[PDB]
Amino acid sequence: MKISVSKNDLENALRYLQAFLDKKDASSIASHIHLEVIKEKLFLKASDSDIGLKSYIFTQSSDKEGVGTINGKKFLDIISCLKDSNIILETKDDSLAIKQNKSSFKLPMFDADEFPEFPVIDPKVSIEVNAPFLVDAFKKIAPVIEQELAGILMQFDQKHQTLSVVGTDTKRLSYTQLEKISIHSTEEDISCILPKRALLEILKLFYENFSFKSDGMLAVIENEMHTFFTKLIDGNYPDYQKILPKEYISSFTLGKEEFKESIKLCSSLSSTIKLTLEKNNALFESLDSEHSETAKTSVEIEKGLDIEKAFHLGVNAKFFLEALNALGTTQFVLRCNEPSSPFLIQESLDEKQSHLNAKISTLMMPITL
Amino acid sequence: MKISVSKNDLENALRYLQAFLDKKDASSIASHIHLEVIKEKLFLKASDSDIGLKSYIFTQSSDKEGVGTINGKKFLDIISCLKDSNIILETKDDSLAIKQNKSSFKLPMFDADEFPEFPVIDPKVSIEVNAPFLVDAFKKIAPVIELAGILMQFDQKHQTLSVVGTDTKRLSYTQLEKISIHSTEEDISCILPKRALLEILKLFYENFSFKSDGMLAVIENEMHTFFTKLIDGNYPDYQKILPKEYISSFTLGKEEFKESIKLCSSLSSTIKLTLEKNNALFESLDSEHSETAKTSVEIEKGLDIEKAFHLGVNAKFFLEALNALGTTQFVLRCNEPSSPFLIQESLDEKLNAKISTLMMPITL
Ligand SMILES: O=C1Nc2ccc(Cl)cc2C1=O
Repeated sequence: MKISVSKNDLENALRYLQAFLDKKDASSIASHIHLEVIKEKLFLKASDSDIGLKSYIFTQSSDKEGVGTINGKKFLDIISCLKDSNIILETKDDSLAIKQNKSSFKLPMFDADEFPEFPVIDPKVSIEVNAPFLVDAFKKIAPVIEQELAGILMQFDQKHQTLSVVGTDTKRLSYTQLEKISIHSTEEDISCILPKRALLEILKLFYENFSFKSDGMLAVIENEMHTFFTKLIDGNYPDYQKILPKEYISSFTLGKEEFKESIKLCSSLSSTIKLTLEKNNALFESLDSEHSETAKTSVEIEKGLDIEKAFHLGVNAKFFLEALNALGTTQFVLRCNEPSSPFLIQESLDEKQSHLNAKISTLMMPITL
Repeated sequence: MKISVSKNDLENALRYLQAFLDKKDASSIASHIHLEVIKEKLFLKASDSDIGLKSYIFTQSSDKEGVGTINGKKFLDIISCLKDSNIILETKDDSLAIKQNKSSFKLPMFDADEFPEFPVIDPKVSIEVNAPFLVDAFKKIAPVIELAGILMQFDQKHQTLSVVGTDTKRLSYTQLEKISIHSTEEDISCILPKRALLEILKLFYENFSFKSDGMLAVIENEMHTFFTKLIDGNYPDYQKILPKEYISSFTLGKEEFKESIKLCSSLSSTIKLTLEKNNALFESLDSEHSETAKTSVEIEKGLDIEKAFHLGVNAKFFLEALNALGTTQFVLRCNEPSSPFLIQESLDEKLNAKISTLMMPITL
């Protein structure tokens, strides 16, 4: 192998690969990046049986094609320290030479045959995502997922052209339903579970104009510059639809940002808050605070709510905050039944259709008293 | 007690006090700040045997004077979540109420009598510092740190304050001149602990005073008084270590040298410098088998060398010695490759401090 490349492109490509390397054992091939020059491109790839990324960059020149490997951290450490000029990369037997002008590096390669093979799939399901809504869905739901519940659910119904995205731990549950989606599939209904680990990586890599394919065991995401894959978590996600209350007794439209501030404020002294809703006021009190410690605040509700009898509700503070951080609206709807039954946080006008973005609703279990 | 205060002012004061609290045990007074309203001021104080800080802010209203205590962390957590509005602080039993419009809080106070008294000194030495040179010296020497502190040695005769830090493999020092030292002995030496040095960097820039009996340092500006205990006796004479003369002295590019070193130190802790008439060459030294990093830069202004001077140097030490300099060039003063060498500013013989560093080389 012998080529010259741009430093900015090489660097950028290297930063994204870092997260796919087991960097601690530098004597394992799991710490190395796989290189290959075909035609006027350098392909860079880091992977294991479980997750992977393949990228490419273009060459200024390409005297000689071939394969190689290199420690990912070192290679990035060296490249990030260089000037903004061409880097000559060039194999010397079992070593990779890097060169830029007066600077000269040699690094040992491993056997490129040991590098795990980058899988190809026969998709059962495939979509083209040409807007931010899916990654918007991932980003807003991720916080509820603890690393089958250890992942995000993507549920495809071809019949109805809907993709459902759902996360949960024991205590809360966020979902969204992306309607009007061009689902190409070999069944009418199929469910993939992406690990949290992969979810996070997807957020760093993709936004819109990518394809998502799966064969029911691996997912492969792809755009012009990248191909990423992950193993799926085998199993059955619980039926989320079963858990949702059928109807809600009460439905309150409230100030997102006033509620965040008042919650953050009480939660300075507690993990849980007592919410009191009245006609024209909301009251927040610290709940599980120590003997002798107390926080209280309130906000005016100018457009009166429909109650006579004042509604009280114990909530976990962080959950409630995170449910409000998943909404794009200035106001939110709180839907409840009994103070000890689950309640729901969702956007103002959540039934309305959105082009660019996902609308996440969160169902939460309250705290007693 | 009972008062109102500006939120920003209070927040600011609480932030500086955080470092003087043991926060892990909320049930100990060490997690608390001492409060006191006298006149139109609120005094806040966090201290122990070892170190302490006392601050004040002005009150917007006063009403009842007295004293109190409060958990510092919880106080800062509460305050930083309020509007910019004025805040009422009012005792109420053995509890402090905090109030801002619709928001109100209560926190338990402890007995203000268990709080250690803030010490006063009969000063053996004292100086007024109306320029940033001292803190500049402190920031520059801190990275290299009896020898667990920074030395301040006052020579009343010569009107000089020497600041010295070392870890046995390198030594950094400055001698600050033309300093109006007031003391009652001839040559006094205070050793400040690292913890104290760090806190000082956060509090003081210029227009403060520094005073010490031979046991505590107290430092004081318009908003604050800080103290720390000194480290007890016998800082080695750094002057004993300095070479008398140096064989070679080379003026060299600081930034070219940093880059070339960072770059080589990607594969090792140590580097082989080679100097020639018109080039400097850098090579990773203790890199693992078959890893290699070389680079070089041109020296347009020829160095006085017949044949190549080789010197093994510790990459991070050499970097921090260059980071401690304020000039675009630096001077490297050398004897034999096996004996210590000196890094200092170009035009070091002369607002700021100029720190020189002496380092032990690496063999082969
Ligand atoms: O997120 C949730 N997980 C649950 C499991 C059982 C019941 Cl009854 C409610 C919930 C939630 O809100």
